[PDB]
Amino acid sequence: AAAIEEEDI
Amino acid sequence: VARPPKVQVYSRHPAENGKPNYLNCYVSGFHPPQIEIDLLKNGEKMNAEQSDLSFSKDWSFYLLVHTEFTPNAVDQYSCRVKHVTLDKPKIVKWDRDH
Amino acid sequence: GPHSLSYFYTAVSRPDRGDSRFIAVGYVDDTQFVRFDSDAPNPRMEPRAPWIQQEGQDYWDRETRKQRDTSQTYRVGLKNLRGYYNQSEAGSHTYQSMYGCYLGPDGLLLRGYRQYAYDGADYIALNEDLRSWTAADTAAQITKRKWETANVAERRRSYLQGLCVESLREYLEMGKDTLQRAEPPKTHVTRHPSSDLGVTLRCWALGFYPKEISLTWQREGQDQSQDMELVETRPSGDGTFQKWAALVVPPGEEQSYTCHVQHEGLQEPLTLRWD
Repeated sequence: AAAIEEEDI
Repeated sequence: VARPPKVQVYSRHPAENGKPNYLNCYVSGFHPPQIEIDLLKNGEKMNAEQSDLSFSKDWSFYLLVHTEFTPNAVDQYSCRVKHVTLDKPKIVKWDRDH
Repeated sequence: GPHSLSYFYTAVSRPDRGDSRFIAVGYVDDTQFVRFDSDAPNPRMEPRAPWIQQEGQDYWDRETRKQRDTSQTYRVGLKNLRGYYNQSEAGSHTYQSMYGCYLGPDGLLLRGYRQYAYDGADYIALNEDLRSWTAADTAAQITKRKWETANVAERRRSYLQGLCVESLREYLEMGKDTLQRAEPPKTHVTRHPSSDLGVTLRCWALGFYPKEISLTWQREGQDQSQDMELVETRPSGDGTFQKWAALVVPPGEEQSYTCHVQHEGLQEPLTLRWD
């Protein structure tokens, strides 16, 4: 299962 | 700096005339990801399937173009690759010994 | 072996269409099992290995939710990176991330990793302690400060030590008949004409899994790796891999050379010659 990626570069 | 593709054309199983096989064009090590990879039957593009865009640990991309084929004595097979690193399309002919 | 779960994200800016495309592939070891394509209509996470299809609808729904979210996160990322590097909207740029977990022999996390790249170059990476970041240039220090402020480091660390290894272990059981079967290479040696005082021997290893293998030629037990051609390991199309090693020998001297194969699904290292 994938990680949750929230914060922008 | 863009990185150029390596290209290998080969069959899944050892080629025997009249026996259905699988034709592979494996393109790897390139960047950026925009690319056109065509399998050719006597110069005409085959309606080959292409794998999902993936990349290796050095961030360089790889792709498999593949389709069913039945080798015989006269049909010529090759893979043609267009990329921003290539001023002219790179062409690799299939042969049974590689 | 040391099994792994890994994801690979490619986001590409598309100037002509005025948008971007996000593509994600998930692997277990050398086996692709999921994909996501932001271009597909009503994009969803989709199976790419038979054994993952036994996941119920809630797994597919929630994996789809994330990929759709992270797809738009990476679209913003592409525009920010354009700003950081004083780039016009004329060209297309590539923004990649990869991350995953290696499983140690104790069922514990051997090594966790998360890194990012922009137009082929390393941008920012999670350090091995999973607590700090290393940024490659001025632009990436902007990102490093933001992620320090927001405590991103321990969200990655938690995933990497928790859900990553946990799902890896489920996947490994779900697909144990294929993922945990070491398939051996079917090997043979061929001879072909070369040049003046030259005859090539080509030692093939076909349909093996996993990808790692060792092919070497030897003359009287000493490695011939200086004058030998070794092709990159290549996929078979059915989930297995292929490789060969060739060298040029003097005509009539073939029997003095042997080909040596070690693969994880082989009892002993195998030695074979030209027959």
